[PDB]
Amino acid sequence: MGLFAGKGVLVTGGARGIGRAIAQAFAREGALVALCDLRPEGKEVAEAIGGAFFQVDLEDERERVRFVEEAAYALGRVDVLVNNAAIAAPGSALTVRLPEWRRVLEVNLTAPMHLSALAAREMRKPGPGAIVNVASYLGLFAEQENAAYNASKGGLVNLTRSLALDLAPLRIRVNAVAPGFIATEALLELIALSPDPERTRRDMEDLHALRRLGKPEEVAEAVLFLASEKASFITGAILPVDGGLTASF
Amino acid sequence: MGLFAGKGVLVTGGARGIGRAIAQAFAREGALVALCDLRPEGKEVAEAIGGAFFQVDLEDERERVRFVEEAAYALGRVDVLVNNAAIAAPGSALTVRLPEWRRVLEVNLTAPMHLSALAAREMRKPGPGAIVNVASYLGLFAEQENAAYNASKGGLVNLTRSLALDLAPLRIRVNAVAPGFIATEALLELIALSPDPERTRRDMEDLHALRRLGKPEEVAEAVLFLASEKASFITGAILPVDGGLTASF
Amino acid sequence: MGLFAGKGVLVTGGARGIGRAIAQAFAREGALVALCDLRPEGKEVAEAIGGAFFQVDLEDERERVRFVEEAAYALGRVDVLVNNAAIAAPGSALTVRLPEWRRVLEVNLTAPMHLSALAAREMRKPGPGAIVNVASYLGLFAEQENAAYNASKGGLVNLTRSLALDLAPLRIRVNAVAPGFIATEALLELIALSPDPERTRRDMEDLHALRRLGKPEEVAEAVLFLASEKASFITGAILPVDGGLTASF
Amino acid sequence: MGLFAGKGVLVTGGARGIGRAIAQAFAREGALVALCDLRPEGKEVAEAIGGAFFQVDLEDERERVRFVEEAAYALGRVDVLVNNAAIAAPGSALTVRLPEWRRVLEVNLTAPMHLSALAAREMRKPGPGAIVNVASYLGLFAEQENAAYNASKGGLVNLTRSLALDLAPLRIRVNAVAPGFIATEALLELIALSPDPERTRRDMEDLHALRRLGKPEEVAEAVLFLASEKASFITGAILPVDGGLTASF
Repeated sequence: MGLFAGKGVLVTGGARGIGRAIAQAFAREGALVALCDLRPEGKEVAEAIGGAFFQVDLEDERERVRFVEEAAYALGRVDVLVNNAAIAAPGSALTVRLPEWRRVLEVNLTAPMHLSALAAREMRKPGPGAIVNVASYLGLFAEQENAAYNASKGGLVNLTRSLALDLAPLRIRVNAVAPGFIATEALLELIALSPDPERTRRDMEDLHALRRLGKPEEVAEAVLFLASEKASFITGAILPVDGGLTASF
Repeated sequence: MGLFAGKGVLVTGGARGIGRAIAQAFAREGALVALCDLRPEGKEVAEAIGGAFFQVDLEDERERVRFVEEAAYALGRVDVLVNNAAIAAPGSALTVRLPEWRRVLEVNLTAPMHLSALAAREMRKPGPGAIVNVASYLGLFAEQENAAYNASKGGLVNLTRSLALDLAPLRIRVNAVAPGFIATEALLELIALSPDPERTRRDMEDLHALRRLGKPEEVAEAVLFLASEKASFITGAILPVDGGLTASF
Repeated sequence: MGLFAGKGVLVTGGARGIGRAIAQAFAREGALVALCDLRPEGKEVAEAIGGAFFQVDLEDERERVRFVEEAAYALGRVDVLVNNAAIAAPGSALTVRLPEWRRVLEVNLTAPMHLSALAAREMRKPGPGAIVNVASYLGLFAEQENAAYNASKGGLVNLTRSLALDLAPLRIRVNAVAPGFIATEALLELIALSPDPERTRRDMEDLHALRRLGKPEEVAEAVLFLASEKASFITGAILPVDGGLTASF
Repeated sequence: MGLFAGKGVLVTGGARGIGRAIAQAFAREGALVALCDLRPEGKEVAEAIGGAFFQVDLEDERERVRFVEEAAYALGRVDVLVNNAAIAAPGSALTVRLPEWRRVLEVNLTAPMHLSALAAREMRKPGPGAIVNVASYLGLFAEQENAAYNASKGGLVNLTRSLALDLAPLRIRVNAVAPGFIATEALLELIALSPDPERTRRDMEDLHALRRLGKPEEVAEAVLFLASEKASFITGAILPVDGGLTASF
């Protein structure tokens, strides 16, 4: 019935973008998908693929304990966690507000650590488990006026390595993908509202060796590969999905 | 009938180890596999999988032009090249002989560049192409008494990025895998002939988060993934297949 | 006279180890050094070098605003900040407590961001400024049972790049050092309390190409260099001071 | 007297650019400088700083043995080697000619290995020694139509780590600098001969956080630092001198 047939898969930020594409990809391969999101529209994504939805605020450590226990119950097992949900807070260190900074770290860095520990305790039961963290090229490099995101993704990259060492004894592999510019609704809104939308999109495309935006589907393929038993000797790895963006200037 | 159904796939060093496992993996997914090797036993690997064999010395620029022309003829098309063949010359810069050094660079660095140029001209004809270079953790770091291999693999890593930029216009993706310790015949011979074979193997295992050697099969799975259209937005990437080796100390 | 003659230098964690060595190094080159620490013995380090001491808890955002204002007042200018102070919370993601994790992030990642913003506002006045962050090889890799430190140092590395981009317009350079194992009092306490102290120290030494522990003085030399106008075209750099530790396995 | 007072320093490509700036910097700190170059104007650089000149073609293994023996004779000791001389061959893997590629590897990768081995045998005599390799951001990344330079600099970076491990036992430290765009005569000629010279220079400047070209002098400061006893716990390091170029896109 497919590559993830009867496997329990948790996916954060599953309502839109890469998260939705990942939930869809796992369902297509016969996974029992539990997805969470702040946005209530997440309900319709889970309905559409035959999986479970949970309205969660990942900023809240109690809401995170809740999400994993209820998802494990709903699916009957946990085999894969995908930490995909992230927020940003615009500004340099000069301009960013401390409470905004602290919120971005909680969601982007603390929540993935917490959830990996919770999900790991469930993965012990059956055969092997796997965690995939969705970072960004903006974990390996910086852009202007985005300190909180750069810092949190840097942390997420080294947390991926830490979790790989610590959870190998429990037969759990942990890897990350680092996407380039992906044509999600949010990036299309940003381009659309720029002064010269076509010039903006051309400038973004030109940064990639492949001279085009990524598709959420293309990120999900990498995630499926890294969560799969085909990747049985891959742990601690940070895999760019950026059409050549980080190979040049 | 499979993921590489009717595709022409060239594989260097295909007689044993990772190369054999890669040739086998592609054939299993319905590829027309042409494999080359110095070793004449390569004949029996090609017979066994229903592919073409060519006895080639990659040190020779004429033997490399020959291999690609004959393979393209035999298969009728070229879609994927795997640069897997490599040699080493024991010694630091102090102890290595210049002709030995120059030979290692020719095979490990010049040959992959040459072969990528030859195979690329054939990939233009039909739909899209892909190249996968098999490096080593010893391209991103050094070990003692192995200067030629460290240098050539360093070159191979940055050649992978160069080829990704330069061949994107021809709809060709180029990535590398960086294996950890893989239980090939050669590594098992080395362990077996060490004074305390079990102590040697335990020390090698202990360097990896997964506390075991890799299997050639597990490297091939990464190669298939990176050569496949599932990896359609991955180019310029170096993917470790090292069970956590490069994530820790 | 000297290289930092009449310059105001802020140094966190200045009472012992690398911090003390940095405060001493700057003073030796004629700097007005303001150092903070929780430890009251910091007083004797400042007295000894002719600089200012402040007992500060960097966990507290008000105590951080206080430290920079009072230091700027005491010295009459700010030219250099060194973010050296750091804490750990032992444990994997499985075993670490959330409030401990959050505290390590506040001190190791939030405090350096905050302090860089505060010190930057003072650096505007005279000519150019510089910030140096003291990370660790444990920002670029992981060790077992140290998730909070690994994550926070990963963040510190990418924060260094973010600050370099954001503050370059204000003529402020921002770099980090990534030390190997340094023979500070804290590391000597850890060795001393291990079951076989000499076996522990030999194992640590053997991980470095130089087969010895670093000296706090040797880290301070890197910090002075990176804070100096000799480094006038170096910003965004993470400079290992690890005697070859991260060049091999 | 200065920091390199009475020390013998070998510098390749010393006639112009970074090489000249390095030879000048070492002499200023009281070094006995032997510099080589193809260009006979090298004579006037050596005269000007009170050092030795040798007309050498580094492509020739005999001319390299010659250079080290004669320099060691002229200076009476060898303490420091700087591998700075490098060539390029324009073209992708598609477009570059094999003999051109092989020449670039010989000069950029084989010559530095050879010279490091020769100089190391001289460094045994007195106390400690140091080698500094001048790479480029184009050793850690690629640009279009520059395969031979990208590959050779990739090799130079990993050769630096290899030499650091292999030569640490002989009390020899080995590091590299990776410069950004440096305003040498050659880069200024290239800008000057472009259609819109100011637009060309602005685009180059805009790639660096500091939004300006580097000065040869600023690379030389890094080289002196890394060759100096201030860097006594720095070996195997690749230090970018790129005004933040490799920290963003």
